[PDB]
Amino acid sequence: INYYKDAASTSSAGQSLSMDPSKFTEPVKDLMLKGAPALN
Amino acid sequence: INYYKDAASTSSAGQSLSMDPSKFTEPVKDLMLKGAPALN
Amino acid sequence: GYSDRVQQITLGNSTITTQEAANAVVCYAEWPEYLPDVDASDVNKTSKPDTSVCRFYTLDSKTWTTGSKGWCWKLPDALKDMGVFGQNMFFHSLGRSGYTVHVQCNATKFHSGCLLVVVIPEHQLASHEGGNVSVKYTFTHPGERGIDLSSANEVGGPVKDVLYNMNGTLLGNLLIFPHQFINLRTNNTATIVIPYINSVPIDSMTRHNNVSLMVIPIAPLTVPTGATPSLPITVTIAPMCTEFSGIRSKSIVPQ
Amino acid sequence: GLPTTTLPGSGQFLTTDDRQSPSALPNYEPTPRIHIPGKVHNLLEIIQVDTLIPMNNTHTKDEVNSYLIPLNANRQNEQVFGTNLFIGDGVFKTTLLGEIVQYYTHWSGSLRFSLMYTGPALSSAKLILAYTPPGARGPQDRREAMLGTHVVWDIGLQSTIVMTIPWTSGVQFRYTDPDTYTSAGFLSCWYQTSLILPPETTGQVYLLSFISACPDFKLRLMKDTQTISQTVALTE
Amino acid sequence: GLPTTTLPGSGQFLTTDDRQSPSALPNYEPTPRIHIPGKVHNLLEIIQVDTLIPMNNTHTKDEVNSYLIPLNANRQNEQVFGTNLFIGDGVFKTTLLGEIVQYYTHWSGSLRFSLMYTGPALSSAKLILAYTPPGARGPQDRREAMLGTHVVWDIGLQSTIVMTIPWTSGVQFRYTDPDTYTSAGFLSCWYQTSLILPPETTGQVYLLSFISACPDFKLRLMKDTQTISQTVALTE
Amino acid sequence: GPALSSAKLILAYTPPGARGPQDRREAMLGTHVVWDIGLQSTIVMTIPWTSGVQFRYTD
Amino acid sequence: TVASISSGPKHTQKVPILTANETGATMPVLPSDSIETRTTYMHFNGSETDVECFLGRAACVHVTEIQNKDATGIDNHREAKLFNDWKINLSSLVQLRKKLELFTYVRFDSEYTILATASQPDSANYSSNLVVQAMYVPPGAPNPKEWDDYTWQSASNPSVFFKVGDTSRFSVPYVGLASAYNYFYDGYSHDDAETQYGITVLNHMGSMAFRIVNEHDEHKTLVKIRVYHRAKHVEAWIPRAPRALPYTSIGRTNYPKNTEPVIKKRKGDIKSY
Repeated sequence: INYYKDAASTSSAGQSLSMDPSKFTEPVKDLMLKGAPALN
Repeated sequence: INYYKDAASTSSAGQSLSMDPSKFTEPVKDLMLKGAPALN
Repeated sequence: GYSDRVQQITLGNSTITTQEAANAVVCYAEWPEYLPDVDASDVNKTSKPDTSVCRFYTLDSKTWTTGSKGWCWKLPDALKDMGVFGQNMFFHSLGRSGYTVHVQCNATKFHSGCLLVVVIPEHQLASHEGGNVSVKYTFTHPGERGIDLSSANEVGGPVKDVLYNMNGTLLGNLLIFPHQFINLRTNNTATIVIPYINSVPIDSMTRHNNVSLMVIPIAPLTVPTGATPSLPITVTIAPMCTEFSGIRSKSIVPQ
Repeated sequence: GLPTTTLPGSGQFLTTDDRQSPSALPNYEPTPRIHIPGKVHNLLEIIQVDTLIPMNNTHTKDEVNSYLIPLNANRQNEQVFGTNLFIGDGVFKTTLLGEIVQYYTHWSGSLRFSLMYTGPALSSAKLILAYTPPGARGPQDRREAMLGTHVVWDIGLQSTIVMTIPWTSGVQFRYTDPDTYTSAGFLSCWYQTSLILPPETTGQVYLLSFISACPDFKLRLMKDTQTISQTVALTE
Repeated sequence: GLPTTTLPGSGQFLTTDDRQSPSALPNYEPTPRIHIPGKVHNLLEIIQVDTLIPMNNTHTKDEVNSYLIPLNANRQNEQVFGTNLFIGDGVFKTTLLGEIVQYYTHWSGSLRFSLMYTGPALSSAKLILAYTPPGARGPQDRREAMLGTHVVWDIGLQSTIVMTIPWTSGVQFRYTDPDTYTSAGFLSCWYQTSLILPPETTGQVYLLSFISACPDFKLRLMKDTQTISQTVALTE
Repeated sequence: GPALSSAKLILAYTPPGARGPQDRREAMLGTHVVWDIGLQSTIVMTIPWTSGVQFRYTD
Repeated sequence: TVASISSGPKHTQKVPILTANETGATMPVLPSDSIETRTTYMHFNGSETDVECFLGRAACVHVTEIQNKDATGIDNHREAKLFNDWKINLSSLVQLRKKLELFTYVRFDSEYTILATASQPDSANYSSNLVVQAMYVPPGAPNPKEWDDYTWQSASNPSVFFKVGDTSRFSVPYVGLASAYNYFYDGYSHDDAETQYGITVLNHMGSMAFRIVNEHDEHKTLVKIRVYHRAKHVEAWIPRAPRALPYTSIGRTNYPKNTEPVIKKRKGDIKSY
């Protein structure tokens, strides 16, 4: 129950439960498959 | 939920969301169209 | 017979071929794109010179020697004088751009050495004076020359200490930024595609640089016996999806 | 008895909170409303009405004359007036727009700047108004001025010209109190050809100038105005 | 009036509680969000990116050189480097992994340790990396080392080798601050055959080493880092 | 050159109207190809037809 | 969810553990690519590492102090700590600062808690009960000059009145001018040759002025204000390397000269355990 009118006044947000490290761990242009050779 | 009986005791009103500047910006008797000459 | 290894990038009226690549990085897995209306604020129609600004400019070459500490360029600064890209830059109030960065360094199968090529969004430098000394404008706008981390402290300039990234963080952790290594034994180029990254939809190109490109020797250069002890490093950079807006009189900037 | 726990902030008085209160006058019946023309709902409604700018600020005590921008016959190439666009300060500051902007911290939007000509009907003139977006200096000559937002105004039967300063900005809000990073440009005006008076006529002619906000406009984060203060409470 | 009772804890301020509060700025409209590449949602997303380990810690002032593990040509049977696995201390401590682990009290999971070789292309080498699970001493010779988790690495075209320290543990969580009961083992590396340089070449070659966490990893019970402190408030 | 050597050259085409470039900076602003010497021995640069008039004289 | 699958002996032409780090990727290698594993489940979600959780607890961001005393003959209230302002910041006390600067741009609503306690260091008959007034003064508002100016009327400026010993709590929406806040900014406010670098006006979260509403009693009373800040509704972009050296200034990246080696030197060899 929100007792207040504005959105800033609500409690903390709830877990992204998004999670996708590939923008950080695999930003390569041509896709690399694990097990296939790195450099062909 | 109002806890009180009288109307003065309720919280602030809620946004007019009315908004019509023409009583102030265009109080002319004969309607002016933008693009048409001001004085004919 | 496609290898990760050979590549061709054609952009505008200029083409680059590498026969010894190590894939390419696209920052944060996003490719440069123009500014959508839903994200727009300034009401001005923007100018998109296209092929006259989105081509490859090769900056002047550096020389890696056994004593090198590393070099640093800022964008869009490094290009402030390249062809029509630069003119547009000084003439509009606002502009926006992504880039393809291609760093080149070839040697032979007897050399060793490994450079880190990294792009740091919003690289705010530190004053070597400490306290709250600022880093004057000119010092953070070296132009095509870039900053040479093995040059001496100057007054009003930034600190040039490599184990600290010019800001109080350790060299070792720069790997959290989009980056690629050039290991003479593997690699001969590094290519990074940079999407436009800012907290505003379009900004000024002269009062704010939005990425520093940094090339840092990490495993020292080691040449074969009686080889000349140095290799040149060349940086070629191409603006991509550039847009300029708010045209007028032509900025005058310090120094 | 239902168990409760009180949180941090209990008992505080926040002048901006909005809650219910007991009425001191239980059951009282207010006077009926009758109809009155003129109801205002938003301050955004009123900042679109234009008001005069004391552009000619060069006097030494407030006078009707600082509303008049003078024009000289037969000058060529020269500059009529110049001002920066810090709407919360300087010429703008006493105008209704300036005066309301000062109740808020941030503004964004387009401005409408118009000039009404008052010279004899048998005279003629062509002026150029130029808006210079942030990043360059106030223009120093028309050549410089004409390369940015501009309108050649031809003085005619239609007495006023409405120039718009379109919102040109990286950051989507600017500060109303003058700030650099957040600065908006300059506005200048020059003779395009020149004012020409008919025979039997002489002297200076004046332009009146107005400012109002486009429907584009946004103002946010209310605060207190530097435009009013006091040293002791007033009495009757 | 509804009857209530207040419980123990009323009026306390717990920095970790999450409740509603009145907004000081009623009705204010925040700037629109635009798109920015790079959004982070979990610290677990970032500790999977590998960063360099200053393994060569033997210097006396921080230098680029403590990231370089040297290799000697023609040595046989010998040991390249050794370290315990207290990820919250020692070599690991300044790495991004080490640096984040320090914001939490407990960790569990597999680690990924990789070595990238930088020697001339015409050289060759075979190294063995060994993980020694808790309970035995740091191995003293390869024979001892090779009886635990190990990978023979053959230096080739493929420049890096990724060793995983699989989670070997009785207790399902370990402390990030070094603790005995909770200790994780040792990591050592030895020549399997030996580094061989081509003609016309000489000296030391170096390995770079990285550390990142497997998708396996768990961190819990947040706390304050020993990695930052201060004696007076900073000012502008 | 020997197979164990390496090199990177830039070839530049300068369309009519400017002088023969005097340094690479000047050269690199017109049609150009960075050539990386590798296994693939030849590089093919095209001088695309850049012209106002649709024919030129051979003399 | 499985944390590890079961995997047995391997003798392949498909080697997942050989990679080329020069590419910039961190290949997702697992225990089961290089040893024989058994199935195990995660039993865990990664809840407490969510950025909302990481930045979502109250941190002390500021300690100031004001006193209640006779202002008679004080020529400079501000200077007597008769009242005091604070331009809001999150980079003056380093604990929260290092946490935020793990990111480049950050967007969130703030919840402030203000604790005020009183001290009576010299002989008093009693402890008085003082009410503090905290006014939020956005840039462009008149600033208080005396401890009882017209400014304190605060007719348009949000202000909270609470008692010393108590706590005040309210929450302010994200007041940034841009889409997020840049705790880093490699720019200037304009192309000036001497303008300040790095510190910008799009990290301004307002400013706050404190005073005691009470007139003076016979003794003097020291009131010390502690402001706590909790981020709620957090959004963070572009991770960066953590801060290694100590901080010297609000808003610049500068570190102190002749600082000490931040990497612990081995007591022994590279070979040491």
